[PDB]
Amino acid sequence: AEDGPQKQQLEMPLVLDQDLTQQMRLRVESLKQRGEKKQDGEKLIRPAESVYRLDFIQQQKLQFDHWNVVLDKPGKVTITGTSQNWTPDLTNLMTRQLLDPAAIFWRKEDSDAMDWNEADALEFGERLSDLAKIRKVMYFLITFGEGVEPANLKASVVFNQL
Ligand SMILES: [Zn+2]
Ligand SMILES: [Zn+2]
Ligand SMILES: [Zn+2]
Ligand SMILES: [Zn+2]
Ligand SMILES: [Zn+2]
Ligand SMILES: [Zn+2]
Repeated sequence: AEDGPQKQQLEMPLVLDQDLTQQMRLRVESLKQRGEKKQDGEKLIRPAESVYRLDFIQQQKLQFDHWNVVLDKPGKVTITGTSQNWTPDLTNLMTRQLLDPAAIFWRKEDSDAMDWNEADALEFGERLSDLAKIRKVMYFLITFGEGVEPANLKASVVFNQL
């Protein structure tokens, strides 16, 4: 197997889930509004976090090839996955449903080139292939570091068709 471009691939984007990202925003507010307290080991979405959705156009015969994450302005972003068992409509996201490691990308003031934590990013990347089989859709929580926003990001995953 001599790697190259001739191989067939599938790029699947991480679309911003505004409805779901909003649902979690209320939740945090509701609890302040009602001076109420959150469940045990519950994950409350933060202002710097937004929920993203990844739709697996294919589930079988997948091999993680590489992440395709680009920031158009100097900053940092963390892509953390959620359990393929987490039912966003039925239950509140629990801290234990956040996957590890998270894939972290960044760009600096003098570079137009992205750098990241290769190891962890690959670990995470590898898992995605087997997660595609649990269910057709998957969600992630993307934490935008200071200076960046959803407008500045283009995230996707490239898989090799087997
Ligand atoms: Zn949605
Ligand atoms: Zn408690
Ligand atoms: Zn490649
Ligand atoms: Zn390759
Ligand atoms: Zn690890
Ligand atoms: Zn690590």
